[PDB]
Amino acid sequence: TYKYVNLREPSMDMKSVTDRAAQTLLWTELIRGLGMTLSYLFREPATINYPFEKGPLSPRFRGEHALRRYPSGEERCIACKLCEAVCPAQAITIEAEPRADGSRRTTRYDIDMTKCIYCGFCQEACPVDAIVEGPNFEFSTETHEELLYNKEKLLNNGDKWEAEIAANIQADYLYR
Amino acid sequence: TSVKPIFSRDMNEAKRRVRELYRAWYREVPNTVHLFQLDISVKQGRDKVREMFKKNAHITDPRVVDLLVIKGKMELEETIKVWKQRTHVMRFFHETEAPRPKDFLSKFYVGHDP
Amino acid sequence: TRPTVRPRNDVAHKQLSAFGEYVAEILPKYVQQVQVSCFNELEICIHPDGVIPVLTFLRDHSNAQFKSLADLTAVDIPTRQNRFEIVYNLLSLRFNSRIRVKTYTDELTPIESSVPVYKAANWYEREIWDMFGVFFANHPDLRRILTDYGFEGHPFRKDFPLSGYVELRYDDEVKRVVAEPVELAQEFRKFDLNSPWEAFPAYRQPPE
Amino acid sequence: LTLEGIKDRVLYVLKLYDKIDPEKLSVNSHFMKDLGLDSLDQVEIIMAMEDEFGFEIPDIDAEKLMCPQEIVDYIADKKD
Amino acid sequence: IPHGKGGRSSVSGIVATVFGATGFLGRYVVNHLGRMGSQVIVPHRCEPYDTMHLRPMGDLGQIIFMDWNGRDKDSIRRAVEHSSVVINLVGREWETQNFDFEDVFVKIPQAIAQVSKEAGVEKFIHISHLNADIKSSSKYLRSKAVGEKEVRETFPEATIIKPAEIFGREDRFLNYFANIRWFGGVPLISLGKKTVKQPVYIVDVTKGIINAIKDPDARGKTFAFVGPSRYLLFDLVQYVFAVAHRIGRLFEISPFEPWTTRDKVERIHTTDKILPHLPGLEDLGVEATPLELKAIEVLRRHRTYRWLS
Amino acid sequence: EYVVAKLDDLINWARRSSLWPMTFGLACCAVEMMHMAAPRYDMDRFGVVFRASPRQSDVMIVAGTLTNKMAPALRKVYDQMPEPRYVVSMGSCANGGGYYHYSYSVVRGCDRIVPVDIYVPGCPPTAEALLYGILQLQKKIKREKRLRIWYR
Ligand SMILES: NC(=O)c1ccc[n+]([C@@H]2O[C@H](COP(=O)([O-])OP(=O)(O)OC[C@H]3O[C@@H](n4cnc5c(N)ncnc54)[C@H](OP(=O)(O)O)[C@@H]3O)[C@@H](O)[C@H]2O)c1
Ligand code: SF4
Ligand code: SF4
Ligand code: SF4
Repeated sequence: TYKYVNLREPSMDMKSVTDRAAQTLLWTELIRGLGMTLSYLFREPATINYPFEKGPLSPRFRGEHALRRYPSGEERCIACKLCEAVCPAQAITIEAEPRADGSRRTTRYDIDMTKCIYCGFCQEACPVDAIVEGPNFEFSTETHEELLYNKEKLLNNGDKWEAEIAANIQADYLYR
Repeated sequence: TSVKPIFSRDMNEAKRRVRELYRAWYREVPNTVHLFQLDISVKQGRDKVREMFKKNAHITDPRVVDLLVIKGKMELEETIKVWKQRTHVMRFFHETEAPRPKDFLSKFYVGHDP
Repeated sequence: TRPTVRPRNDVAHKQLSAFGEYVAEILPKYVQQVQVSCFNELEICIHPDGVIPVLTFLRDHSNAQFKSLADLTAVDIPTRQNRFEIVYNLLSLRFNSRIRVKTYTDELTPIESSVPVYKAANWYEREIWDMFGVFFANHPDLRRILTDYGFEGHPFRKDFPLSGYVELRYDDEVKRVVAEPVELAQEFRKFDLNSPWEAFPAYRQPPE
Repeated sequence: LTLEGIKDRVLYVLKLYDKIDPEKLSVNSHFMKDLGLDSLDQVEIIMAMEDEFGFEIPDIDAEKLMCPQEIVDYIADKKD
Repeated sequence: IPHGKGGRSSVSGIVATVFGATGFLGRYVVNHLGRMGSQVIVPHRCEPYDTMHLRPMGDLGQIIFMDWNGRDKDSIRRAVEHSSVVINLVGREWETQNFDFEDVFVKIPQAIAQVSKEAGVEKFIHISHLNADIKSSSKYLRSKAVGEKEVRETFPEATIIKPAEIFGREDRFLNYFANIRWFGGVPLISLGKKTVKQPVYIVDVTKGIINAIKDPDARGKTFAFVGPSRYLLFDLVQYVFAVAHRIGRLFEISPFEPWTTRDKVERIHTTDKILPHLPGLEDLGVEATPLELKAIEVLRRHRTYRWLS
Repeated sequence: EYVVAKLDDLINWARRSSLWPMTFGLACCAVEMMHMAAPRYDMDRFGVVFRASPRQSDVMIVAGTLTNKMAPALRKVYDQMPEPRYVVSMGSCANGGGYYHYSYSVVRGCDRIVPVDIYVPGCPPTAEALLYGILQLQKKIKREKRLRIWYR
């Protein structure tokens, strides 16, 4: 359909034009709002007082990585070379080679933490359900020699909290 | 080959052209060399210009010799003005880059199979 | 078939057969092919001669308005023996339709600017000179947009290896920020996805 | 406005460049069936006789000179 | 073992170490090892933040920092244990209110000529100066020619180096002049006689090392560094006013870091050009650089535009 | 003797408690910088007043992606800043370039161009791991200007 805005004409009669000459010359407008709508300061401030208080999130949040393990640990990753092949940024790097018993596992697993674009494509391709984006924004170290991760940085970083992780998926896994 | 040429017709008006804008370069190297506050021997600036124009020498054809120009005709826009900041210019004269051997036996001790 | 498959509509496909039937009728000096995309859009294959001419007919008329120029672009195909391609794309405000105009070319053969017909091909023609290398003559201005001042390669065509030929890095040995050949920290792995068996019978290339 | 004006100015210039001509200051020098250089180089010589003495050579002139004769002469009939 | 090409993010098989390497010279060497590939372990004394302006020098995981004192015989033994070549630029100007300066050219260059010799470094290197002569001069210039004697005993293979008065970008040599806005230029000592020395440009010296850094076949065999042509005049002090057209300091200021009414005034006029028979440069070359052309750059003052020199 | 090391409980508490950050808007990451100065998580009035001119600053901040043509601009601006300067990159594109890391016209990494100090990792860092990236930089002044004058 339509509408027309800013289409109006002044009335042009001496009952009006005072009302527009009691405005220009006496400032009866322009004190209407910012004489007032500004104050209106008397509302409670809204601030999350940071070092202590913190704000909301959701169980589907994304962040620092992990590699779980079952009960008594198997290093849940089977090195099926997938979370590697859907990765848009191509951070992941994986090198398998048959472990002594003959069950296969990894050797090098490196997520670069600069390239990773935080998809949620590597949480959703792993069929054996290993690699999982943690909900901890712990980060920010002082040397780029660092953020590159090896395998045996990840596991700890994913065994430091599994009380966080293992209780999110069981909220979220019923939807997908 | 039947397609309309760009500016030139055969090789003469063409090779009148390359002679021409040479001078716009040759007459203006140095006004920049004081303008960017870059320091070099002003004769270098007249060696490179003449080092480049002698480079592509084997060109057999119109519409090539007109193509190169349309590039060359441009640059005098940027350089005679300031759209570059010192570091789009000096990149012509490569200061930092370690030399290439280009000889034989100097290769054979450094680098595989070029 | 209905539930998950996009329901078609015929009416739109009858008219854009007609209205495009006869623009091969009244400008046969130029138009060399026309067809109807199964989604109800048109593609007019036009010789490179008419570009300013044909649009100008499409520019005004009472049976075809096509005042709004939306999208100029290009595609570059090797093994087409005339490399590049243009595709103009025009919306006719009264009649609610899209009709695209395809015109081939090469690098060396110039094409003539559309700028007096529409003033919105002013930029879209400056760009293409940077990327693919097509050279538009008689253009009020021709310059360098989207690219730095150093790229002598005209990237988006199919010969530019993705990472360009010179990485950049700053060194304090003097002042400047200078340019040293490209040295990566990872190969850019090349995966290989193209699976056999030819799942599409309808598009089956000629038997040969 | 003297033929000692335009023969004095010309003949020293051609010596002054650091390149080929070694005192061929004889006024005939015919350039590359004569002494020889690259065509682009001959196109360098033209300019410094203009910033000096004042002049242009806008045109196909510089292609025909080929000798400090003609240049002197084409200057001769030009100024006076 | 060297791989690939020398651009950056390459190997080229040499480790290194560079002691000092904060002030004028050392910063300007490592910058030539943050290019051709290396492992440059640069330690440093007291300075946490003054070393940052360096870090975009090696690519990534190349240069690596430690902390050390240097009168502790361990601090030099913890790093070098893995190394190939190790050069040494250490030492400075004026006697410190803490370091008594006597053996800091004697004990320090030996303190790092401790287990380095033992632990299996090789191609160890040290610095000398063109003008240091064990005859009596000069209170600072002396104790430097002791290292040529005293220290050379250890590590029979050195290729210890002997360059001239150098002029860099941020250097303090030719910059003591033109800072001399003052009651007037007074040459040393109000005489135009023996100026000047061999003013080689800082690139060539810092391109000498890395040319000897795997030379090969220069070890034990010391070299000295030619200047340009030729000796020079008094005009050098006029040349300053010809074109010029007339780390870890403090928060507010430094109490004393002076012009030193001491060796400083007499160290600059000591001249003594010395033995030619040292190989010493083109052999290690190929480099020599002039003055007249390279002295505009480092000199820019309140006109900042006009030159016409 | 001991007065110096007690003096640096003043000057090393002054420079950390008032910062005048420049910012660079370039790319997506700029908006999750704004919301640091919007009232929810309130950047200013926690000691750090927001943008000023290039000359008056201390901590510049790099957001966004750094192409070729922007490098000649940055390195110049980083200079003019006064002494007590730092560089805190943020976002997954100042760390090695997000993606685009393989492109032709993106500088790879923005450590290459300047001596960067603190990092933060992800398309937009969540407007949180920003401030916890600064409460790193207000804790990254434990340094002392003592023990340069006063040891060597
Ligand atoms: N070959 C020549 O032409 C020439 C000319 C002049 C002087 N020199 C002498 O040859 C070497 C060149 O030095 P330079 O050009 O780089 O100037 P420099 O300013 O003396 O550089 C020396 C660096 O090492 C530091 N340093 C001073 N004493 C130290 C010590 N005992 N232990 C560890 N570090 C110490 C200095 O301060 P920090 O301790 O804070 O790091 C400085 O960072 C020096 O020994 C110099 O005295 C040579
Ligand atoms: S997690 Fe899934 S994807 Fe990542 S490695 Fe183990 S199996 Fe392959
Ligand atoms: S996190 Fe996002 S980017 Fe990093 S790997 Fe998994 S998907 Fe690829
Ligand atoms: S990564 Fe940070 S910077 Fe690169 S695009 Fe996503 S947000 Fe903008």
